[PDB]
Amino acid sequence: ISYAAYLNVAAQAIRSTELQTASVLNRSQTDAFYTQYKNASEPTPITK
Amino acid sequence: GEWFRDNGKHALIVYDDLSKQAVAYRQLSLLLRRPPGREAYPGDVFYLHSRLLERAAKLSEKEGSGSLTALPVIETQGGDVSAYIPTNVISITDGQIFLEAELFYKGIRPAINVGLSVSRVGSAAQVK
Amino acid sequence: ATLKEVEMRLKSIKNIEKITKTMKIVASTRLSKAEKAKISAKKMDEAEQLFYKNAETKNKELIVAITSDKGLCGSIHSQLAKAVRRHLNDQPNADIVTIGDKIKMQLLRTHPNNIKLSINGIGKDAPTFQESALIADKLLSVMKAGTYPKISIFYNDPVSSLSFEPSEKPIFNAKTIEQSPSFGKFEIDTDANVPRDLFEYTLANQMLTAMAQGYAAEISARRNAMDNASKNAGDMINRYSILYNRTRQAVITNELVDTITGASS
Repeated sequence: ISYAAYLNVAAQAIRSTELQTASVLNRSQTDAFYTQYKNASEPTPITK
Repeated sequence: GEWFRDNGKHALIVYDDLSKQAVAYRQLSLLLRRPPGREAYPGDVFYLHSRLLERAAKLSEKEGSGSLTALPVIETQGGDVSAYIPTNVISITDGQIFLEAELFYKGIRPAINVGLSVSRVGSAAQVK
Repeated sequence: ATLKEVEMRLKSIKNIEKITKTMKIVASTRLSKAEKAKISAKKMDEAEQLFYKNAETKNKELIVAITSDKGLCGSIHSQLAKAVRRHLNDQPNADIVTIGDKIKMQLLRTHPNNIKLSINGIGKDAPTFQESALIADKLLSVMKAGTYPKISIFYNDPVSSLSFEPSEKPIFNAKTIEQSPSFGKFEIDTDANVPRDLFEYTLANQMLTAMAQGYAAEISARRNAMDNASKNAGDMINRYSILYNRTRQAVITNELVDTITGASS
């Protein structure tokens, strides 16, 4: 776990019923996916 | 063509093209003063073609299995298949090969539109 | 040509036009949200970045390209990829990480072997620290980011709402932070790796800063894009409606002629 990640956990525990607005929830949710690339083809897609 | 069909042989006939035949038939009628129908054609301009293309057939065994196969050609204007005489003949034949200029120039030749083209006889008359 | 043809083409555009204009107000709306993300990340950009100026920090290279997954936004991905390409001559042996598919597509047509990681499904909501930090976590792990002597972030800088500016900025690793000229201007506790943390924090942060500006730049481009789409879509509608009316009138006349010819005899 990287220092940024470490800080996310703390930051998103500082989140995880009101004061918990829309953009607050939607900072605790990421739609992102990573896909590794080589030679290009890939190493099959996975959630972040 | 029917001589071949009637006598146990096979003939293919190509009517190139029936668009022009109908135009002639209209001329006859108009000058004979037979009161015209849609787009000035005779009221029975469909029957003109329908009786013609019904003559292409595969005959029974008792009739020597001979056959006449028709490839009539029709001309559209500006891709209007919905035009009057196009609509008639489409409802007469057993399927259509549809050619498109847009395909001709994309390099696709014969310019056959697969989406629109059918042969209703299907895989009954295709080599296994 | 035929009324039935002209009826559908006119009605098709009548929708595209209402579409693009709905996406032009959806953009304008999302723009108030945009400056609350730009300004709030350009201020965190003075403060975070200022340490490095004073400490005078300077420096196989790792390129991180940033746009998005979504089109209909002018030349956002086109000219950013052009800035990365221009830079890529001066060092063709770079390793590329792509944030956004549209930019991945661009650089995959030109430098497919250089691309080692692609981050997906981005352009939707505004960029958050979580995406920022979890991408960063992937770079450190999968790309082994900490080992490159050079890391670069390419992103679009929104000068205004009318045009943007493809930009670049560096991310310094632990080694480089430590060894900087004025690093001993600060009473840093020599103990538990601070350069390590300061690097991995700045890796997430300046990525977010970049995304947050690229975002803003895109929303303001997509708006201007939709604005002309709607302008042209609407201008076409006028020419087609005019054509319609001719063709409508022509259909009435021609049916009327057949009927008159028919009765004539």
